[PDB]
Amino acid sequence: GGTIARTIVLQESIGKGRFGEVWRGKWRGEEVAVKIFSSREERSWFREAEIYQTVMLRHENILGFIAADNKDNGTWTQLWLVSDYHEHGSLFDYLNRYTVTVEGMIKLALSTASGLAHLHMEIVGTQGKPAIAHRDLKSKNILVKKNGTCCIADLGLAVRHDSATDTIDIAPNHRVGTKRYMAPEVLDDSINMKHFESFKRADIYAMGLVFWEIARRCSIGGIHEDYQLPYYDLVPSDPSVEEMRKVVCEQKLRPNIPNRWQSCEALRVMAKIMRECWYANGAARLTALRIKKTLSQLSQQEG
Ligand SMILES: COc1cc(Nc2cc(Oc3cc(C)c(C)nc3-c3ccccn3)ccn2)cc(OC)c1OC
Repeated sequence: GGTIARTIVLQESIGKGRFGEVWRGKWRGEEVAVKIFSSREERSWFREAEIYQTVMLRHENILGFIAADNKDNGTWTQLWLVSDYHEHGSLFDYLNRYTVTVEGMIKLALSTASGLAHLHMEIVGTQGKPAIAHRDLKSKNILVKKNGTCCIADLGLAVRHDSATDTIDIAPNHRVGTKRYMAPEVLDDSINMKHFESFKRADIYAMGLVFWEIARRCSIGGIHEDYQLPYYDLVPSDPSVEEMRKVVCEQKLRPNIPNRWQSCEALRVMAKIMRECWYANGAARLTALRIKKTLSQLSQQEG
């Protein structure tokens, strides 16, 4: 019989994502994470399975994928994905619970950037890894490991690019992700989806917002900000595309950068990265690799 789902015991409900539902389970004397889909959610199950099985995808800052499988209880079939389990949960949860040191901030930011750089980067060869854009990067889709570093998850909306033929593997729809984190060009539909760089640039804008969430929680001399989502001060809790568009495209506002961040070199560098992720024109934004290089340079200097 099968070696995966058949041999796993579910222990704890984690919650519902975009599709399916997450659980903590036990496999071969080890805790694992399981995402369970119904039969009518096969398209979303297969697609996430497909992205995670991409050659050369594994990276310390991407969720470690174990397997896709199904399980029959005798009445209905469940479609399963199985991965590493991370006890701390999402970066959103982590930042609500805790403040971080300067070192902690740099580890969380650098690990996020490194994960995104890996997704984004095409690797040549027989084991040819295409460039991959996430399309729904947010603090709730980044997990925090026990070592205080991040890994990116929720790859079901991702798109993959073949540079030789300049083709994307699926036909992309507009505005598929979380409205709050959508780039200006996504919000106003001006994004050119026949230009794969556009998807990478939209991811970068979203990472900038995530960086802002982290920096708020960096505590120096006991001084820090409360946890907030980006645009907490300007839109409703579950904002529409029009509400986001009015703030981000028309009024041209971005999350507020405190002046107390000027007083610290680490926060000064992070603040600069955010601004350079937040330009309305995606072509002006930093790349994930450049951000990784900068934070790696900063990480060396700090400790
Ligand atoms: C204890 O509270 C939380 C724990 C975790 N841990 C966790 C969750 C995971 O979920 C996934 C599992 C699988 C197999 C796949 C394909 N994806 C995910 C996933 C994770 C995040 C976003 C989207 N998909 C994987 C590893 N560790 C997570 C929590 O929230 C996300 C917790 O708080 C509810």
